[PDB]
Amino acid sequence: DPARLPRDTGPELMWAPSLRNSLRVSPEALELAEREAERARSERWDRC
Amino acid sequence: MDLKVVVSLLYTDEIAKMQQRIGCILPLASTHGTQNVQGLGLGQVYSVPDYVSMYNYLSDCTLAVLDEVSVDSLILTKIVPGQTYAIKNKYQPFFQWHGTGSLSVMPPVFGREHATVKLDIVFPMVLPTPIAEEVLQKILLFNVYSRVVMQAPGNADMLDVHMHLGSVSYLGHHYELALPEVPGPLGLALLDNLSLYFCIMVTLLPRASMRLVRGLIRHEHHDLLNLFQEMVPDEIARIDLDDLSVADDLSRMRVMMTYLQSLASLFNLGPRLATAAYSQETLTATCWLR
Amino acid sequence: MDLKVVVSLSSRLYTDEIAKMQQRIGCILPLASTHGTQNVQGLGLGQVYSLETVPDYVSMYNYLSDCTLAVLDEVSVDSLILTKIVPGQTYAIKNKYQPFFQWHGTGSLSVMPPVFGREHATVKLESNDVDIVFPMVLPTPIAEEVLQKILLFNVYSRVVVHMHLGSVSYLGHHYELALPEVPGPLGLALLDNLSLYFCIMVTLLPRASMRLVRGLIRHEHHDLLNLFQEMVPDEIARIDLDDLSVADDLSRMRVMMTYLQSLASLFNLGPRLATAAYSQETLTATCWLR
Repeated sequence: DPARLPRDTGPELMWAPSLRNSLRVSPEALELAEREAERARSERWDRC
Repeated sequence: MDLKVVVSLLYTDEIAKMQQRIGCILPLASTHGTQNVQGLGLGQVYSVPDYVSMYNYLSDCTLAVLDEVSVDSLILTKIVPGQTYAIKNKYQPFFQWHGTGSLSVMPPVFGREHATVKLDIVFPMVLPTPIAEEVLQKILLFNVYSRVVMQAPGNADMLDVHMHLGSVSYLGHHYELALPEVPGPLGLALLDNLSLYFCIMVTLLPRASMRLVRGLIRHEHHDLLNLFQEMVPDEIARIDLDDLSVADDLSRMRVMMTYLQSLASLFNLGPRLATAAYSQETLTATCWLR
Repeated sequence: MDLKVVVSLSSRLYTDEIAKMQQRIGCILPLASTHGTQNVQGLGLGQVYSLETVPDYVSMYNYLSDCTLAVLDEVSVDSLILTKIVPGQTYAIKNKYQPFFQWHGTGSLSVMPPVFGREHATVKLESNDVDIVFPMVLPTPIAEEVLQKILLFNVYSRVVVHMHLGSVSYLGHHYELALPEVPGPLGLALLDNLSLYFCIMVTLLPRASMRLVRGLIRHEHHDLLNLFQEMVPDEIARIDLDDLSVADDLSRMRVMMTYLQSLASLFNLGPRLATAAYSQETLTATCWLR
């Protein structure tokens, strides 16, 4: 059972939301890296 | 200032009975010099017994310790929130007092015949706050559990509600109670209406809480906590109606808010009297109004 | 002790404001500081309740509780004498509030932000180009009725009946009160704390009392029950399936009675006045600050 919230900053007790407790994810760059690495894997499929 | 109040009116056994309680307190009618018999404590309200009116009357008028009893007068001093006093635990339900414990005054739920003097004068009970709130809870659940087994014998048992309701506990002091085992239905008992308020507020609390959460959650984020504490209730009380006549819903909400506030002002025990240093060898305690 | 505060006006005063203000003698006014002399700014709630169209009642309550209180008796040109109110002192408070509230005997007064319109309790002081509003004082049951009517309007904003909520009723007269549409995030924060308390109530609410009240509405009918219109609610159907046990009922009440004291004390916003000996022929009473 989770909860939903906008923002906070700079804690000391650990299980409190913050700006440093956010994973820093860029979706478009990860999709781009994922797609180009799928094509590198698909070339690696047909090598030996 | 001047603090004495001389009230006018007894005989030898009345002298001894009033002399037994020369350290107890009781309310008055007015802060004047001379008064009559009828203006003394709890006489005109307790003779049908009903708790909430008596608590309102006890918070209404002021209070007074009595000092001396003559043949035709009772010398007594009213208490003012300025300075301090010295009162006694001279009540037949003996609850042992302790140091720096806040003392309460509740209207007498322990029967008329214990805390009285038959001439009339009815003294209120004085007893500390955790014992006060615990005896309030253990008389209220006793009321509703007696009404349930008077209604349905298969929902609870009588000895099931005497293994856990006939006794209060505070710092090892395991007292007993005088519980009214035969209240009689349709009201007519003491604490008959407070349970009747408690059940209505505990019935209207789902219709209040769901309407409040659904009305507060549309204002998007002042705070996360109104939806953060949406998981801690059960989902049975979550999906209840979400639709009613808003005339009926508003009337139910207004009645539940009024009865909730009156009940919450009553669960706060009333006039809280604070001790400083109790002495059991002397049965006296420094006390002042708070 | 000498409690006199004189407020110096920065300019003169026209004769109509003199005639209006000398009618407003004896009312409770708030002050900015507690020092010797002050200017006209910082007096009254007009600094936080400006000449605008959207009020904010709870921030007005905050400004009332945070600052000190005084009473205005002597008013002339360029100068008007105030008398402070400090805990430990007693005062006389006259009843010069034009919504004429009949005061109960020895009840308790409560100050109030002006709910009956800005123009009702306001003196326009164009000479010092500012405005002084006069905070309403009215008894505590009417106070709680106005406050819960305000919050129920704030929560039933998003639903729709209007005249049956935004108009109080008294034995003396029924009145109308000014209603905003949003009280801002502080009113939403009051609703936040109220819903916090309420959702933890409906987590920890006892289940013996529901099993009482189901059979009680199906057995009895009262003014305390006819608001249900002789219909059981749905959560009474989907909650009373469980058995009835004493121990968890006591453990529920042992936290319920703790929480309801906090829920009462959250409605203690605005300074309270427990007065004594009100007379219906002098229109004043001996009061002090609780």
